[PDB]
Amino acid sequence: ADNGLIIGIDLGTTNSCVSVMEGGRPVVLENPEGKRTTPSIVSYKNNEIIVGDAAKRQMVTNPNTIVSIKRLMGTSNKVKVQNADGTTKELSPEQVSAQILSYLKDFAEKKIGKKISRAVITVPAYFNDAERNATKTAGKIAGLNVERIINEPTAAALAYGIDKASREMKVLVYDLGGGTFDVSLLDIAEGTFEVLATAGDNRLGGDDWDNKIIEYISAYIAKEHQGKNLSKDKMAMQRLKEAAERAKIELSAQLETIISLPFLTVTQKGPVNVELKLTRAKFEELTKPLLERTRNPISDVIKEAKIKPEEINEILLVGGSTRMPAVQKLVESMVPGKKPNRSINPDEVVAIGAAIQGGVLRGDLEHHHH
Repeated sequence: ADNGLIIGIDLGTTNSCVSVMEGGRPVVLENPEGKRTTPSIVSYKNNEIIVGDAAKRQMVTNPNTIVSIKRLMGTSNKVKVQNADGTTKELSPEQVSAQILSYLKDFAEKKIGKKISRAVITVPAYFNDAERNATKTAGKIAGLNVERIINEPTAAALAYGIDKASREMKVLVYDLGGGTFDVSLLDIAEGTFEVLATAGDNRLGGDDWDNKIIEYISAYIAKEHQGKNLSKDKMAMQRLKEAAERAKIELSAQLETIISLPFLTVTQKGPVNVELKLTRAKFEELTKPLLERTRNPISDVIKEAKIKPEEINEILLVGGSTRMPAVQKLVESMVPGKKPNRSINPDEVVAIGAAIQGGVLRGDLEHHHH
């Protein structure tokens, strides 16, 4: 019976984001640790479910941490967590996904100062009915009336206002997430979106670029400390993953970065301190195979849609890793003449679009001009 706000949620494989319309503009809401996105990670302890940044950090000590649950959505697969009494609890992807949604909902309410019971949740364009219905159910479990499930590339196009275009547009969306890569071709006409073709690689994402930096640091460690290998040291590995992420981010702004890992372990010889330079050129060399794998899905969607690349009017970049300068160059190489758009934060653009759709569903005509 609610006529209230409809939040927009990007429930990603790797990270999630929540946005809402406020005074005729979409606003991205920060979680309680001040972050505009939240890891799509849930961990389990006795009488306690931990979501987001904290669950990620506690991975070192908690083997009952569930990552990438989106990959199982729409399946009858279960995940297992081990209770302290030695018994096993089976969880559905819906139940785990609901914990993520519940967390987003809870902090959004505290931000907005209002109870929230309505959402738009985004999904990949290739999701079938089972996968869509699983997402709806996760929403229902979290106490959300899921007003609409919309496609992630469609949400991105909504954020850029492409539905308002004066002519029919074909739009390419290049979506490089944390663990998956997706390409979509949309046709937008008379205000409605049609997915013409999709392609991708579900085992290619930003994490893979990070992993090359982890490998690079690990090679250096072995070379400088007589073959020393920390692959089994979970806290060391967590710090290397964190260091790799930071390095990658800095190399999107600068031509070099310093990886700094004081006191990474202690051997019989003494503390191990890593201080290591990585150039953008070397980072690009190490990861060129990953980047080149993004080329083939673009050619595939163009082929499938039966268009010439000149028929693509507009390109959207989605996913934080699209900030890498080498990604921009690749995409430009494949769609000559066109600017890869990332002026809306690619980490946030899908949730923003979902929030816009929420305002539309609510018939909210409040504008910043009023």
